[PDB]
Amino acid sequence: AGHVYANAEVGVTCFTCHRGQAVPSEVWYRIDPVTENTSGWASVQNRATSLSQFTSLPSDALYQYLLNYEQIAVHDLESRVETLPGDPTWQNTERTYSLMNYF
Amino acid sequence: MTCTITCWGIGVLLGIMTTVGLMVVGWSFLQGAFMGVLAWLIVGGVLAVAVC
Amino acid sequence: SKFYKIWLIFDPRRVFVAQGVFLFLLAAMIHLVLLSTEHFNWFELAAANAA
Amino acid sequence: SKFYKIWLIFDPRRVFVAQGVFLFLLAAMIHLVLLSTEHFNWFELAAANAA
Amino acid sequence: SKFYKIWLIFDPRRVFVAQGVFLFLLAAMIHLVLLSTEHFNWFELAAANAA
Amino acid sequence: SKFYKIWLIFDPRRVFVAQGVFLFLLAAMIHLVLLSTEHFNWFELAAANAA
Amino acid sequence: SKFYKIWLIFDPRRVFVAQGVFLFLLAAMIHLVLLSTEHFNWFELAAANAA
Amino acid sequence: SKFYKIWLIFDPRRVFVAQGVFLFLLAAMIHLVLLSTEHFNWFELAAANA
Amino acid sequence: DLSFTGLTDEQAQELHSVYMSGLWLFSAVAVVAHLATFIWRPWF
Amino acid sequence: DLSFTGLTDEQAQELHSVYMSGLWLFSAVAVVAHLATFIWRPWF
Amino acid sequence: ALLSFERKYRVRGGTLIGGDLFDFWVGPFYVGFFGVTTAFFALLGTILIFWGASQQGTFNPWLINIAPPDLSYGLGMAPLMEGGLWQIITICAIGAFVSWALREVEICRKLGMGYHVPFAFSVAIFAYVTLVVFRPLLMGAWGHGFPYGIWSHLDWVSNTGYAYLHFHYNPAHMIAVTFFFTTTLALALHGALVLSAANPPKGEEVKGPDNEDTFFRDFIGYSIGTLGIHRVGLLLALNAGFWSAVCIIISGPVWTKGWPEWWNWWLEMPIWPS
Amino acid sequence: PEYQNIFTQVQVQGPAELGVDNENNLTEERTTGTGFSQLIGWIGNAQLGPIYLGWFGIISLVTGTLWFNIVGFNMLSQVGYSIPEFIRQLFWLALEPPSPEYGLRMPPLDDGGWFIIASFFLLVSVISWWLRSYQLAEMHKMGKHVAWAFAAAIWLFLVLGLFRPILMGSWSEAVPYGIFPHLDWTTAFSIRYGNLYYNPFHALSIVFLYGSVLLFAMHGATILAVTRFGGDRELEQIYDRGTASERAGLFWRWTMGFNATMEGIHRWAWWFAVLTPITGGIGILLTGTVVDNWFLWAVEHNFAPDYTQDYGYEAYTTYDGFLGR
Amino acid sequence: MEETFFGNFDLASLSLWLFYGFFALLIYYLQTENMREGYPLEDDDGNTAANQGPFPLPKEKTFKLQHGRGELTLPGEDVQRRDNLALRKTAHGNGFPMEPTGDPMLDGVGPASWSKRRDVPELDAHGHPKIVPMSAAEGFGVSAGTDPRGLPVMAGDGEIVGLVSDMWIDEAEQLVRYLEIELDPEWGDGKRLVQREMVRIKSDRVKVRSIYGKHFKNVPKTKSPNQVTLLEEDKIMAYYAGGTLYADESRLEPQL
Ligand code: BCL
Ligand code: BCL
Ligand code: BCL
Ligand SMILES: CC[C@H]1c2cc3[nH]c4c(c3C)C(=O)[C@H](C(=O)OC)c4c3nc(cc4[nH]c(cc(n2)[C@@H]1C)c(C(C)=O)c4C)[C@@H](C)[C@@H]3CCC(=O)OC/C=C(\C)CCC[C@H](C)CCC[C@H](C)CCCC(C)C
Ligand SMILES: CC[C@H]1c2cc3[nH]c4c(c3C)C(=O)[C@H](C(=O)OC)c4c3nc(cc4[nH]c(cc(n2)[C@@H]1C)c(C(C)=O)c4C)[C@@H](C)[C@@H]3CCC(=O)OC/C=C(\C)CCC[C@H](C)CCC[C@H](C)CCCC(C)C
Ligand code: HEC
Ligand code: HEC
Ligand code: HEC
Ligand SMILES: COC(C)(C)C(=O)/C=C/C(C)=C/C=C/C(C)=C/C=C/C(C)=C/C=C/C=C(C)/C=C/C=C(/C)CC/C=C(/C)CCC=C(C)C
Ligand SMILES: COC(C)(C)C(=O)/C=C/C(C)=C/C=C/C(C)=C/C=C/C(C)=C/C=C/C=C(C)/C=C/C=C(\C)CC/C=C(/C)CCC=C(C)C
Ligand SMILES: COC(C)(C)C(=O)/C=C/C(C)=C/C=C/C(C)=C/C=C/C(C)=C/C=C/C=C(C)/C=C/C=C(\C)CC/C=C(/C)CCC=C(C)C
Ligand SMILES: COC(C)(C)C(=O)/C=C/C(C)=C/C=C/C(C)=C/C=C/C(C)=C/C=C\C=C(C)\C=C\C=C(\C)CC/C=C(/C)CCC=C(C)C
Ligand SMILES: [Fe+3]
Repeated sequence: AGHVYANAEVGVTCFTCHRGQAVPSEVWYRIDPVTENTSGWASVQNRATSLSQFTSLPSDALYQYLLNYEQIAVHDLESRVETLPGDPTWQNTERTYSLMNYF
Repeated sequence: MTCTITCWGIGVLLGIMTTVGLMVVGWSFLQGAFMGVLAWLIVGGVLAVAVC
Repeated sequence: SKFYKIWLIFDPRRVFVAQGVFLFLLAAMIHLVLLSTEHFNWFELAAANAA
Repeated sequence: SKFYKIWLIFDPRRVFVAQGVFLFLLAAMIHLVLLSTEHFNWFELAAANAA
Repeated sequence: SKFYKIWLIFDPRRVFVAQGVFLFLLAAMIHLVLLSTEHFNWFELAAANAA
Repeated sequence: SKFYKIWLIFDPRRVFVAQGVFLFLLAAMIHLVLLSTEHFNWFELAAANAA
Repeated sequence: SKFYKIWLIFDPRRVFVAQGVFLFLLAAMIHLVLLSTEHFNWFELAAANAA
Repeated sequence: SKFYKIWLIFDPRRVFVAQGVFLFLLAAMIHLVLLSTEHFNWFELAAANA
Repeated sequence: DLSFTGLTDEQAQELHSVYMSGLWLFSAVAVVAHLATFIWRPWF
Repeated sequence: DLSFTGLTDEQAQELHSVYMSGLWLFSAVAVVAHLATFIWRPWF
Repeated sequence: ALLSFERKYRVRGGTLIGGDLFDFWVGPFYVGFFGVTTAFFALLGTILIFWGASQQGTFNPWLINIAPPDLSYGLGMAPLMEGGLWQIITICAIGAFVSWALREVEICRKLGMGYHVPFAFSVAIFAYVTLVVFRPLLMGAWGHGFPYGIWSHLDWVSNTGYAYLHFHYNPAHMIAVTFFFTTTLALALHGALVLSAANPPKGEEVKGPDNEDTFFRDFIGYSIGTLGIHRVGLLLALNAGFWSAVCIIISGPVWTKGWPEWWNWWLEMPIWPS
Repeated sequence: PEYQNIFTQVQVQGPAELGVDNENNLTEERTTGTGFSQLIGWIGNAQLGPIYLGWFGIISLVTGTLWFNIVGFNMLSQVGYSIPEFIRQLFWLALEPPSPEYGLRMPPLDDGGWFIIASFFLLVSVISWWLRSYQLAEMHKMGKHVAWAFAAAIWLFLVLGLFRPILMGSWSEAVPYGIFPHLDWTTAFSIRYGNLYYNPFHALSIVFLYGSVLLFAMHGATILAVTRFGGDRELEQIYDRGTASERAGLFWRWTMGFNATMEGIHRWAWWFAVLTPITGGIGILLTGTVVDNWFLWAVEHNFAPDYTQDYGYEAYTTYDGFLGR
Repeated sequence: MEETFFGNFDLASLSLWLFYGFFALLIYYLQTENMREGYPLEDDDGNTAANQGPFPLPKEKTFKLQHGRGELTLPGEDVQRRDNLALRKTAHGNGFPMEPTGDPMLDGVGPASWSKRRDVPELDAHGHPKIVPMSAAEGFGVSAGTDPRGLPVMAGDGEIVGLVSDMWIDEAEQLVRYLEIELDPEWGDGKRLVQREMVRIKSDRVKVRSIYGKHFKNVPKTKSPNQVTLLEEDKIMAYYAGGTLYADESRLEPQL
């Protein structure tokens, strides 16, 4: 109720998603290997696909963040930090930036 | 000159025709304009070179 | 008193054109300042008075 | 005093232009400073006293 | 003393213009600094005493 | 001493401009440093004394 | 010993200008470094001492 | 030794200014590095003894 | 006999008389204008 | 004997006396202005 | 003071308006009718900035911020301390920039030279005009102009750029940025030829226009010439100013969606197979 | 109106100019094949003269093509050798740098291995071109200002792709080889490390980038304004100052209080352009290695503006009011 | 490193202050390099001014001019200074314009003022004169645009002063520099040069707007019909540009 009743009493009904269709529109699948010859960060990042929002940003942003509980925050919380391995890089920022053109 | 510029004028005139012609049969303005710009450079350039 | 000597150092035709421009821009600026306000906008007051 | 000697070093038609800009700049700036204050804004005071 | 010899070093015309600009910018700066404070802002004090 | 020979090295009319700018910039910078500190800020002190 | 020969290599005018600028900037840097430290800041030390 | 011949190659004017700049920047850089370390910061160390 | 602008001593003495007459007249109107404003809304 | 501005020794001496007279008059008004301000709102 | 050759050029006339009333020099500067207006407007705008800084509470040049009014006020006038001071400075800024360009016309008219410099400055003014009045007029509020702060006006650029979700995909930004990086490249290369030819290795004769002309022929296979580089150099800079005006006047008045979505025309062309 | 010297009103074409020569024997490596284009001659020189090909030029061109092919042919393979899809997605495809998990080690070919090999050839090609510029200036007995200016550009080129990844200890910090992807990297780089607007060197580099376009518009228009006095012959005006250099100097002296010479303008021009990547190179080097968050650095150093107004749209309007209902 | 030297002064802060010191030295170097010509300042009367600026003059640098023309040390006495200028001061002080004492276009003052350059032709790399008529040039011809040879020349007031007889080109850069004008007997006597930047070429005529019909007879002439010296170039070009303000009183007086 903290989201669907945020400002007023709007709520969600069966018509909110379907809008008169058997299958709701704007449903997404996992197109993870958008690229053939590449693997890793390069296999999700260099194509204009349906989930990339007309950009060359990662297409797995919805899969990793809205289904797999991956960490979205990438900034450093103080003026100077020690860059220990495993910290978010510009690749993680770019995947977050892909998810957020979708928001 | 007086002929290269004239031939360039025919190219830009054709590009305007190409833009509206493709919009009539569907497409879109930007999609039509791109082929109109492309037709301007090719046909207009060829005319200025093929005949002077 | 004896200010007529101002024309001994300033060209009469050049000053007149300059102060003609200054007077109009000053006049237009003050008129526009009044129009910006709500109390002294005679255009909006007419609508307010006419119901 | 003998301040009249200032014209032995400054040309009258280059100083009068200097203070002409300076004097109007002061008149414009101080008027605009008062208009920004909430107490000396005579334009909005008329609206306030109109109730 | 012999402080008058500065005019053999500095041209009187350029010094007078230099301090004329400097003194006004001095006067403008200090007047603005007082207006930035709360205790010495005479525009806000006049409004305060009006109550 | 024999420090007077500095003017045989430095041109007098260019050093005086240099120190005139330097001395004022020094004075303003030191005056501004005091204002940053709350102990020596005489503007904020006067407000406190008035209470 | 025989260091006076450095002036046969360096132009005294060039060195003095550089040395004068270097000496002040060095003095300002060291004074500012002391201000950053909490133990040698004489401005903040007087405030604590006054209390 | 016989190192005096280096001045036949290097201009004393150009070397002296370069050496003077290099010597100060090196000394300032070392004085700064010590200030960054906790053991050799004499300003913070003086506070501790107080 | 310093004269950077070429004006004689009598020339500038008579010029300064007119300038000061304008200065006092300009200051006189400002004093009256300031006096009226102070009665309207005093700032002290 | 030395003058970069072309002024003679007497020309600068006469000029300085007038300049200093203006400096004292400008400072005198500033002292009165400051004295009135101290009575209005002292800053010490 | 003058220069070694300045005296023979300081002749009377050439003014656009005011004649010899203002036709004189103050130091090195030339004062005209538009030099009087420039002095008035620039000084008035400068003082008002520091008056607003005094009421803002800070005089720090990094932190000084005079901001436009809210979008609610529309195109009308706002209270001076609630965004009206910004509008007055904008009028002063426009008046000072136009007067500066018109003053340059008088100077170049007195010297009997072309009017290329004032015309080039007008493109810079046009870029400023299209940012502060032209674009706000189309978008319907004076609050769409950037604030007058050293670091505040970067925050306006950051938010305006991200208001379209990716501002690098703007087709006019793509063209305009290409002109800066090339103009700087042209400036670096042109300034290198004259310096290299006029300052050869010690003990060598200086080089003429032929030597620098054949250098780029040897280097990139084509040389534009001594006249061509300035002629094309002005065009690159003027196009840079013009296209930068285009990229911001179409962001919001012509395009409201994200800029990556613009390229959907190319992706979904009928020619491309599905 | 008066003829503005923007387009030549008449062109004269004679025998092709093969260029000057000295004892260095420049002519034996020249192509000696010239062509004249009248279209480009309306604004500049109309001769597409011979190009000097040596060994630094040949090595750079061959290695540069290898980088072009390796990046390009990987992109073609990425869309399954579909030419219509290769053209359609041309601006979106790239050769992504290695994944961060591999550090500075050599990654697999499909996961950035070809990126390192391609980057190796690009580095060779760029450095070889710099040597050609340095060698040509030496053979022409001219100053090395072209090489020094180009070395300034390479400094940012090296920092952006070679020096900084080594300092961070990861090849993943390099720039992807794509049209749109290196714009995505540019935006993501600023977001990851705070706000790159608040980098003092990024701010400083913008000062010199704006100044470069500023000064070349000022210099380009001034020379065109004095080209009626033979102002386009800048070199002869340095050796024998004519009326063109005097009026150009006096125009700016009367406008902004000071001017330059015909030679000194190109020292200003050289230094603003050279300082554009030199300052940016330092800013990128400090980003990630030292700071890791630029806005927080700005807040710490007290040059980040503070705002007092509210943030939500509910504090300025309503949803119904915006929709006009 | 993420450790600060003192307070909040890290490596990034240190590099910023190093650039500030470098930039201050760079500005000092750049400005002094621009003072190689035109200094000392002097005043309106010709005497050296009491003020010379915060930047001292730079050290002497030498240019090794080619074609055996000697050396040139820029900081020093200027050989381009003109003498016996036909001007008079309009004020007893400084900062006021000068008024010509005769014909400004003939005397060469203001917009019509030239500079005392060397009285020798500019040379190309080989050493031959740079600017020559196309009659002497071999293999040169008009490849684009309108050929102006033979077209009548129309002055600024519409008068026809003659027809273009020849046209001088820069064979080193293959660029047109001047057009020769065969003055009519009613307007002039011989041939005159006009630079390409003050002429607009039409289909049937070439138009020069800076010079009226009566001003063409006084255009400076060249000593020889095969080459033009640097001084002659500077005198010819200055005359035409001086007509943009001195052709008639309407140009000199304010337009508004
Ligand atoms: C806050 C309460 C009052 C207020 C309080 C005051 C007070 C108090 C004062 C003023 C003053 C003035 N106020 Mg006010 N003022 C208010 C609101 C206004 C309004 C308005 C629409 O609301 C206006 C128009 C003005 C306007 C003015 C001017 C009359 C005057 C300032 C002169 C100056 O700056 O330029 C002058 C500068 C010049 C150089 C301009 C000259 C330009 C012309 C064209 C030059 C021509 C010269 C030419 C050669 C001919 C020469 C001939 C001579 C005879 C030789 N005030 C509010 C309502 N105002 C000040 C004043 O000056 O009083 C005299 C004054 O003391
Ligand atoms: C905070 C309490 C008081 C306050 C406290 C003080 C105090 C204390 C002082 C001032 C002073 C001044 N105040 Mg205050 N002041 C306040 C509010 C104001 C207000 C206002 C609207 O509220 C105004 C207009 C002023 C204005 C002024 C000026 C009268 C003066 C500063 C002169 C200067 O800076 O530049 C100087 C300008 C120049 C040097 C250039 C002048 C330019 C002219 C045009 C040049 C012409 C030269 C030409 C050749 C003709 C020469 C002829 C000569 C006769 C030879 N104050 C508040 C109300 N103010 C200071 C002062 O100067 O006192 C004398 C002073 O000591
Ligand atoms: C969201 C985006 C971020 C941003 C992120 C960055 C990043 C990231 C960088 C910059 C940097 C730059 N930014 Mg920034 N920047 C932003 C906002 C701005 C704004 C603005 C109005 O908002 C502006 C004007 C700028 C301007 C600039 C320039 C000052 C600077 C680039 C230097 C340069 O010239 O590169 C020119 C240099 C190169 C192009 C390399 C040259 C390569 C070699 C020499 C050539 C090889 C050629 C190659 C082989 C191909 C040849 C093929 C031929 C066909 C044969 N930024 C925002 C905050 N900015 C750069 C910087 O920091 O500098 C300190 C940088 O790395
Ligand atoms: C073709 C486009 C390029 C260009 C060209 C250009 N600019 C020019 C010229 C030319 C050809 C000139 O001839 C003219 C000149 O004479 O320069 C020395 C000029 C000029 N462009 C300048 C600056 C400038 N140019 C810039 C860029 C560019 N101008 C483009 C790259 C920039 C940018 C984008 O950063 C700046 C800041 C000046 C050096 C000069 C104009 C001087 C001038 O207008 O003087 C009159 C005004 C004053 C002395 C002060 C006015 C103060 C205002 C009244 C108040 C403040 C208003 C302002 C909005 C403040 C905002 C502050 C915050 C944003 C921090
Ligand atoms: C920093 C200030 C400016 C600057 C300066 C600068 N750049 C410079 C210089 C300078 C001073 C040079 O001297 C140098 C130069 O040569 O200029 C002409 C250069 C240069 N910087 C360049 C561009 C450039 N400048 C840039 C930016 C800038 N550098 C700023 C605008 C940028 C950007 C925006 O990052 C770029 C991309 C180059 C044009 C040039 C030197 C690059 C070069 O030639 O590298 C060698 C590489 C090759 C010869 C080949 C490259 C790849 C080819 C595309 C392959 C061939 C393909 C072909 C179709 C064959 C296909 C075969 C198959 C079908 C089999
Ligand atoms: C089942 C549909 C549903 C989904 C899925 C959903 N929302 Fe909502 N959201 C709603 C409803 C219903 C409201 C209306 C609440 C109101 O404003 O009173 C709302 C309101 C909002 C608001 C408040 C807008 C306002 O005007 O304050 C935001 C922002 C928001 N959603 C964002 C998101 C984002 C981001 C996501 C994806 C993570 C998301 N929502 C997923 C149903 C949903
Ligand atoms: C927020 C959206 C959401 C809401 C609420 C919603 N559904 Fe669904 N529903 C889905 C999704 C997602 C699918 C799976 C996609 C599909 O099958 O096309 C689905 C699938 C279904 C299908 C099967 C579709 C198929 O292909 O046959 C049915 C039946 C169904 N929903 C019934 C309902 C009914 C009845 C309601 C009203 C209570 C409802 N749903 C409300 C999201 C929702
Ligand atoms: C409806 C508001 C909404 C919109 C639209 C939005 N953001 Fe966010 N953003 C969020 C939320 C919620 C989070 C928090 C996720 C987390 O912290 O787990 C977030 C987090 C982020 C992060 C991570 C910051 C940190 O905590 O490290 C970045 C990067 C980001 N947003 C950038 C953007 C960009 C760029 C856009 C413009 C395309 C954008 N956002 C649009 C809601 C939004
Ligand atoms: C930011 O801070 C805040 C607090 C906001 C602020 O405001 C700060 C305020 C500050 C700093 C005030 C600074 C103001 C100062 C210092 C006041 C200068 C003002 C002066 C000095 C007044 C001159 C008056 C001159 C006239 C008006 C002459 C009239 C001339 C007439 C016309 C005669 C000429 C006529 C002739 C005929 C000549 C004879 C000719 C021959 C004989 C030929
Ligand atoms: C970074 O943080 C840490 C690490 C903590 C740090 O702080 C590092 C500190 C570091 C590195 C200290 C570096 C300091 C150094 C190196 C000290 C140099 C200082 C020197 C050398 C002193 C010269 C003084 C010379 C004078 C004062 C002359 C005055 C001359 C007078 C005015 C006479 C005029 C001269 C004449 C000739 C007269 C003319 C005569 C004739 C013409 C006859
Ligand atoms: C940031 O910090 C905070 C704490 C905020 C701050 O405020 C810091 C304040 C700081 C640092 C104070 C800086 C102020 C200083 C140093 C004060 C200099 C002020 C001076 C020196 C006063 C000159 C007065 C000269 C006049 C006014 C002469 C009048 C001239 C008359 C008119 C004579 C001319 C007349 C003639 C007839 C011509 C001469 C004769 C002949 C030609 C014959
Ligand atoms: C039809 O023809 C065929 C051929 C088929 C084809 O496909 C056509 C080809 C096509 C279309 C490809 C189009 C190419 C495109 C779009 C590429 C754009 C390129 C862009 C935007 C460049 C980004 C910036 C790169 C930086 C900033 C590098 C910096 C890194 C440098 C290099 C430093 C060195 C790096 C190292 C790692 C060193 C490694 C060394 C050792 C390990 C020793
Ligand atoms: Fe140039």
